[PDB]
Amino acid sequence: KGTDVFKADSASIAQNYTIPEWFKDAKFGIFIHWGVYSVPAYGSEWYSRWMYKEGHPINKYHVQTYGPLTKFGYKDFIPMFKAENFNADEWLAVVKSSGAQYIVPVAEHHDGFAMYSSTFNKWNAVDMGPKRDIIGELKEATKKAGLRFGLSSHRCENAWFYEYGMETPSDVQDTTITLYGERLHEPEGQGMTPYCGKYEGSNERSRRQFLMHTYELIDKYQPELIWFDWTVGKYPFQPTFYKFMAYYYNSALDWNKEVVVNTKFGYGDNIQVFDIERGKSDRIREYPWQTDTSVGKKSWSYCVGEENKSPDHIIDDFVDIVSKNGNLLLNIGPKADGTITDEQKNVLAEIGKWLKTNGEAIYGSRPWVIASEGHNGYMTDNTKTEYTADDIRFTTCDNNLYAVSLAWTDGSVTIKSLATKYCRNVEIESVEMLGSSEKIDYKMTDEGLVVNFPKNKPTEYAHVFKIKLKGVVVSKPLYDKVDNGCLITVRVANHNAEDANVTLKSVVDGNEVSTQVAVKAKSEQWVKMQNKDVKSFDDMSCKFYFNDNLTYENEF
Ligand SMILES: [Ca+2]
Repeated sequence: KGTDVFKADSASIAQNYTIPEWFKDAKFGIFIHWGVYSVPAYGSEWYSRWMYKEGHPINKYHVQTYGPLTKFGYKDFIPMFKAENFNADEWLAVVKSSGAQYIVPVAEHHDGFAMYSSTFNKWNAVDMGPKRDIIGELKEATKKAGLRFGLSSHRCENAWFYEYGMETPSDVQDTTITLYGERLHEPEGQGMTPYCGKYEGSNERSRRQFLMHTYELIDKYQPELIWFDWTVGKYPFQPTFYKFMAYYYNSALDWNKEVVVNTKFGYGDNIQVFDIERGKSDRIREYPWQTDTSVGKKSWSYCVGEENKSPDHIIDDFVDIVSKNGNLLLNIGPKADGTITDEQKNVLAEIGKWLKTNGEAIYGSRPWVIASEGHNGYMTDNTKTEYTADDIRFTTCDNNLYAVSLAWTDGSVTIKSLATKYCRNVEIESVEMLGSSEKIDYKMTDEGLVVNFPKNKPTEYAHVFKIKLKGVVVSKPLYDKVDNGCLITVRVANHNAEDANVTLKSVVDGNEVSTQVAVKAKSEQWVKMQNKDVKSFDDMSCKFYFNDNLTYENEF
């Protein structure tokens, strides 16, 4: 007791918190959406909300399949949630087989039902349904498997999730049933915004219970990561959430473990790990981030008739995410009895076999100077576009450069990011394809590093060239509009064994800014510059120089 480095405010957290290296090193986790919503097997965690909305397809489905809302409520699925085939060790063997490094079971979704040993919430999996501590058994299994344990909380939305049950006859109108939460209106605001309009989305009781909920998860299971759904960022909840963050980060100091909080918006990108959709951006993000997707094409939780995705598209996206400083949190949805389907076991096993061969380029890597090259919205056709071998993503680790082609070719590729205009004194020492015993034939040209693919595929899906090089490389510059000027961003990598001095020069509309940078041996860094007196960002004339060699000019 006594540890109080962190106070429940933003400036205190930012003063003392750093995103841990294990998260950056890990890259890949498995999300497991499993709960009472698995029983109807409709494929929606929002079953509990829409079943009470008169006329909604789920409402109509429920009334015919299970009965009127006054006789069969969401709570009445819970006795059926027996989980006769749940086995935590079996789950962890599937997770471990994927090559993932952490696991994120759902500790509590929006529906009010705790999947763990809760003291205040009598709607829990120890007392009801499975009659076991699902989260506790998964924590023990994860320790034995040698992975890191996280979990997700979606309880904040329980404050309003059952609001439609008050508008039509149903058991939600019996306000003594606490599973159904505060029955408030959903907060206003579209998408990821802290604005809530005239409905706060929480109240005093739900805020206090959120602290009881997160405190007991922290105290009982000491998770290394806690993921939260989107409404914890609405303005009225932020004081409560900062109290949670301080308690979690202070506890973690005592545990001698560094921890991660995920949120979708509302909090600084340095005091937590953003969990965000993948943009259209090719850019490397400065801070580590996470993005989530399901193995199922249709759903996250289990539904009959699910069509699962192919390992190829998942792996291609995974590599793209990793090249841009992201982690992939990939979801499986077990059946209500606790069985992970053969199809999803197979997808995870294929990813794991890919990582067995190619993981050197993934685990522990960091973004290079630039994440991607190659050709890769509103199309009024089905174009059937796929990646080609010329679509390349980059990572670096231990001064090695990994160039990952997202498809195969019988010919060659030319790595354009190693074109001579980006390079000073670059010499290639070796090139190999991970998993290949064949010697790679390659040649440096002015246009880049030409690399001939070997004869046999070591793996499907994506193919890694490991490149050992010396020299200094700069990325192509990025331009961002600032008032009366422009911000220029590059990354520089010194692959030499000795420190290097580099000069960058941005000449925009005749205004010249220069910076000299000492880049430590076998290291890389962001460099930002700013040109002034730019009348028009769209009409600007731009030249960028790397040690007085022209790297870029907006020629077209
Ligand atoms: Ca591919």
